[PDB]
Amino acid sequence: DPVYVDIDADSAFLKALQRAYPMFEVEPRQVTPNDHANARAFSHLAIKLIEQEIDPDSTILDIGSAPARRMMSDRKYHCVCPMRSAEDPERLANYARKLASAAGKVLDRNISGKIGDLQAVMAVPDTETPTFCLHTDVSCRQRADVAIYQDVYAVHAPTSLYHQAIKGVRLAYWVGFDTTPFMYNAMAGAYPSYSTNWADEQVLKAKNIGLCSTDLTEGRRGRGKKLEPCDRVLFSVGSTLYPESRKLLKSWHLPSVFHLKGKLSFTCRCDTVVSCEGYVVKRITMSPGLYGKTTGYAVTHHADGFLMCKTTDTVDGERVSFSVCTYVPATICDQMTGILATEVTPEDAQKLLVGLNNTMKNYMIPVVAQAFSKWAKECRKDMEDEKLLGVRERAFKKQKTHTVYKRPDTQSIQKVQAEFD
Amino acid sequence: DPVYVDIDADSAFLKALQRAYPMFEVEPRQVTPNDHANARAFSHLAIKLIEQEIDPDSTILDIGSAPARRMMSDRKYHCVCPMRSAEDPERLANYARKLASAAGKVLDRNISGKIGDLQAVMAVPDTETPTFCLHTDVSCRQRADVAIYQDVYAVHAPTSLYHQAIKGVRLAYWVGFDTTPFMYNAMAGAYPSYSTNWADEQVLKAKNIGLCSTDLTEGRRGRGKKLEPCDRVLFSVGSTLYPESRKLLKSWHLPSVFHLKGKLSFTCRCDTVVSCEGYVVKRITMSPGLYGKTTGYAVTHHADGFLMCKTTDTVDGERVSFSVCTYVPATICDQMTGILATEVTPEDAQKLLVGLNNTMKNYMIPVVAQAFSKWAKECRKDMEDEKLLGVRERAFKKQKTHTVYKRPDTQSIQKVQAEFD
Amino acid sequence: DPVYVDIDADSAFLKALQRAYPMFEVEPRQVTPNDHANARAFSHLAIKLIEQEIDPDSTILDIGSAPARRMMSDRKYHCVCPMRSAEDPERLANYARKLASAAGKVLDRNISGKIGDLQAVMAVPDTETPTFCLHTDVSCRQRADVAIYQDVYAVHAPTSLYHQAIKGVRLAYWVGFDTTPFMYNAMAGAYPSYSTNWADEQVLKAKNIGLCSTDLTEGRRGRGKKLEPCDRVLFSVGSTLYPESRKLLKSWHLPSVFHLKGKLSFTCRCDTVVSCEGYVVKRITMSPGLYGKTTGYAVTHHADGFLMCKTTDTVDGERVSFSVCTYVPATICDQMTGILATEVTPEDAQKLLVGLNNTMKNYMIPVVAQAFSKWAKECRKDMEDEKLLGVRERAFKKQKTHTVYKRPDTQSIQKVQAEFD
Ligand SMILES: Nc1ncnc2c1ncn2[C@H]1[C@H](O)[C@H](O)[C@@H](CCO)[C@H]1F
Ligand SMILES: Nc1ncnc2c1ncn2[C@H]1[C@H](O)[C@H](O)[C@@H](CCO)[C@H]1F
Ligand SMILES: Nc1ncnc2c1ncn2[C@H]1[C@H](O)[C@H](O)[C@@H](CCO)[C@H]1F
Ligand SMILES: [Zn+2]
Ligand SMILES: [Zn+2]
Ligand SMILES: [Zn+2]
Repeated sequence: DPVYVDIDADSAFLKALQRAYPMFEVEPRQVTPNDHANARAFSHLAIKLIEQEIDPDSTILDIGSAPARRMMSDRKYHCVCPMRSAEDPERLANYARKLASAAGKVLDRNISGKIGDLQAVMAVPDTETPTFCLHTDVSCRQRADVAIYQDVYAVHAPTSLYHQAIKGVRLAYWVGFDTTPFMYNAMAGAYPSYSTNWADEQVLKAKNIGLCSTDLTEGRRGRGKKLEPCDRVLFSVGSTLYPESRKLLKSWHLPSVFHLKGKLSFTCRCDTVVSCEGYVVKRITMSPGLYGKTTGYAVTHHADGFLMCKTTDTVDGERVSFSVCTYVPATICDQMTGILATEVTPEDAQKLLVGLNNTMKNYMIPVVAQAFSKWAKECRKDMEDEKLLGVRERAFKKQKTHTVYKRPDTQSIQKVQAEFD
Repeated sequence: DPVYVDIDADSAFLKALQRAYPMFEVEPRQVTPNDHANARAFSHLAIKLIEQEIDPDSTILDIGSAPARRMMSDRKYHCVCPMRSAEDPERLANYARKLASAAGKVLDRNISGKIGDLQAVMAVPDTETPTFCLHTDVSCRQRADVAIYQDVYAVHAPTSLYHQAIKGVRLAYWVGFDTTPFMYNAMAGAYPSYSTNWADEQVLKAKNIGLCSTDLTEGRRGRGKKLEPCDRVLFSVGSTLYPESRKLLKSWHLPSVFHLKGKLSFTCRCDTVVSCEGYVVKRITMSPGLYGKTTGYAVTHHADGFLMCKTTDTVDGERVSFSVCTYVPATICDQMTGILATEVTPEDAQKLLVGLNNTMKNYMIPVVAQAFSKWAKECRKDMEDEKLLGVRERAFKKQKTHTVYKRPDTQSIQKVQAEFD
Repeated sequence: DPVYVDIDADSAFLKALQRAYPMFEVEPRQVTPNDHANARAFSHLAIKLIEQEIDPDSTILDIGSAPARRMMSDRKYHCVCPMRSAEDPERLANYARKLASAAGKVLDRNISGKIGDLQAVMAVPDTETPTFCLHTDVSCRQRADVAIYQDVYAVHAPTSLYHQAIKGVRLAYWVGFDTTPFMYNAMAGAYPSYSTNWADEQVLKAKNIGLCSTDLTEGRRGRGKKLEPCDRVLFSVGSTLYPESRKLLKSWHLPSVFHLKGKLSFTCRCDTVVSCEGYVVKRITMSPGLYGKTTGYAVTHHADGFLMCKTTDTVDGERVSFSVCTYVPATICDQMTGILATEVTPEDAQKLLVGLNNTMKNYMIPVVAQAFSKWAKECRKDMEDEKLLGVRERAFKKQKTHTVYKRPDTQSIQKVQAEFD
């Protein structure tokens, strides 16, 4: 009955897992000293929840899979395993090793069939076996009714979803990182509960962000003028590095209702079912035919505080300014309500935050204090420039905005595309 | 005997549930981590109350129903299920699945008849079966005596009620959100006990309201003049989005006595039986014949504090002012009586509110403090401009009103339409 | 033996109920969450007292009755049920259903006779059956000796009483609200122990009275001169609305002795037997013949404090002043004796009242404090303008009066009509 996860006994993330999954029993059982082990415990319970809420005796597609994970299970998967990354060959060899190491020791599974299918694929590399193939997502012809995505970021969501819509798939799941920081178009950020930092390529030589490296210098006295976000972004999960693109990340921020109308037509809905400090599980349902109208709005609910603030740093010796975003626990946000009524200095806020705090990591405190200090001043400036009801005075002047703060129990709303052809 | 609801064990809404339903035993039994789970516990007890106060062996219509909810019951429903929203095909598929999954396992119900009726409707899509149809509310011809509305907002109340009265229906129920904030014509608002925020479309790019998103900017130096509420409004319940219209929302704020006089004539009454921090249950009775006179007044009783105040914000860079409304618990209102005798500053009120408060959510405190501070000053200004009894001095000057505060144990009264033809 | 009433266990009105009815033992038994449930508990024991003090084997008329209340009793009633209100058909339908639901289950009653009488009335709608009719109070010809009025406000008392005087009735009862506030000609008022507020029609758009609604505004720079009470008044009991007229309310404030002399002559007396914070029971005795002389004075005894004060408010943007009346508990009045010796400001009075107070509802405190502060100043002004014994100095000047305060153990006396022809 209890589910064993690879976390230390006295870890504060266990209660977060409890609140996120209040239908399983969780017990810590540490084996290896993995430095990014919190993500595995979430993706570990996510698949169990999906299987516990899916109908039995159904065929399940798997886009970009590792077949060793789906070998000791009891459902009929079909693994789509192309060779496009440098880390695939050892995955295939590992699958082969564990297939050979249980030839007759385990018989409750379909090991013999899997071995035969793998040998058939090795023989002719164009066959479509029940449980394995060497195609991409838009070329596999194995018909099914369920599709699952796990840490898949390099596919374009509309085209991918449309290419399983025409194959009898009526339900899809997507587990991954929150897409919200890239809808706000920030330059760098962190997911401090999973030891993950991401940064744009043009700020890799900064000084005081979570992913950078600089040098010592004395200061020289010897065109650009445009410092704006670009497509290429670098992710660091623990010590593992992943390059990503902004367009494909943004393409998965789907509205509540949309239409896929090419040759065959479908009406699709997107809902968020599980959310934990950066990880989200999204369920998508599809049905043929053009049903009612679409608005084009995407909504995000905030259970914790979300901050995005301006900061000044030194990149390769040159002083510049750009935006950084982060997550803040709800308890600290609730306990900071009284102080933010007045105007406070960044160092006083820093001392107060250190006094209250460990609940949050210490390397993010100095920027949170500055964001709070700048927010409290803009609130006061808004309060002292009262206007009249229902009238605008006008060319009209615009004001400064250096902080965006989303408190818990609030919602963000953005305009996106809803008509895909 | 105890009713099991999907809420956490230590939830403060439980005692409010008892205060609202003092005829059932309530026990918390958490299953899923739903972020808007408080609505289900209210709509869950409401149906039991309706059934426990309705005569047995009666046929019940259901406008805009989900047949899966009324499958394991023991009363004769008739579900009107048109296909007008994108989420209807999944409801029909789920109904089919739960009908097929209990073919012979359960026999206490009318499962065989329901399956046969569904197959008959699938055969000819114009039939009128005892328990199911594919018609609109004004086109179904199944005669009955009771009608129920659940979270129905897109119908015009007089026409819908008139098309139900000519079919033998003498009693109707309506469960939903309070219509009072739209009678005051507010711009945005919240229902903080159910994690719901609503806003007008023209203020979606604000900064500090509960449903908005903005950007960072420096400030540019580069017609409108009319900022007034419009028809289209957006609702967010947890993370689910609903577009609504102001006219159809206001159409359900019915007076105590009204007349429906077309070809046949009816006299109708409207009464409120259950109210809980935003949810209301309304009972409507109808009788043939034009009986006595009508006044045209609608009355709302306040068990908790209601506030509507002016505020200044920045929308898309431009500084503007508009009105926001909210609900306040009764205990805080009672404990703030002494302080409001004198003139107080917003920050002192903020600190006092933080000291007393969690009972209320923290993101609404700063606007409540400002509303209280502005109300206390207008009271003092009224006290120092004493007039004479029974005489008006006159063109007459109007005064400023920036806050409307309805304390508990008070009533609001509005003028509405009472003659419908 | 115990009388079960629908109130919460820990309610302060219970001890007042015992103080008012020290011949019954009362136990609270909550079933429904009625928001105006206190008046039902008073009207419930009122009928018990009336029946326990009336001779057995007597016929009782019932003016404007609901026959469902008098169905499971053991005395011979005769219900006068005209069809003048929009809520009467539902009462008749409920009576029919309750008669049909006990055809043979209960036989201790006269159910068969009642059913037969109802069927006979439905057959010919001019018959006069022992227990039912479709006439008014001045058209029923069923002779009796006792009449009862319950929450009847739309009849003119002299004509009504005369039309049962000529029919052998020698004793009548009247249960309802206190008529005293309308003899003082106030503009608005409250009955805070029963969650009831009433207002004149010309002040429905005020701001801080208990029954009003206003809007937000900025203030414009753009005949009347007469703001006086009018006939039409609106009552709100919980959330139920009732319109009444001032004349018919005042007509029930009867003197201690009066004469009804038309064709036959009668001498009548009026006495108050039960009084509780706004609800009164009046007993009227009638006798043939013109007996001794009349004075024409009506007296009211105050067991609690009664206040009437001037106040300044804003109606539809215009600043005006008018009078408001209310009831105050005796304990607070007794504990305020020491403070009122000197001249006090409204702020100090408000703070003291909050300190002593919950015993009284918080929304009425600010006007009570102002009334006390204004009364204390007029007392001192009277004290410092001493006159000579038995001499008036005179045209004579009039002084200001802004507060009327009737302390407990005092009596009000008014001049009314006593000769009715
Ligand atoms: N067009 C594609 N169709 C299917 N799978 C694809 C595609 N491109 C890359 N992949 C896989 C890669 O081989 C990685 O292994 C997987 C990363 C998840 O862990 C996944 F991204
Ligand atoms: N004119 C209509 N007559 C009957 N039902 C209608 C109508 N319009 C929409 N609906 C239904 C929709 O299909 C949604 O499912 C229901 C929402 C409640 O949950 C309900 F609104
Ligand atoms: N002239 C009348 N003679 C007798 N009854 C009358 C008369 N006018 C109205 N009524 C009744 C109405 O029908 C309401 O039901 C009753 C309200 C008390 O609850 C009562 F007011
Ligand atoms: Zn394949
Ligand atoms: Zn139908
Ligand atoms: Zn009669």
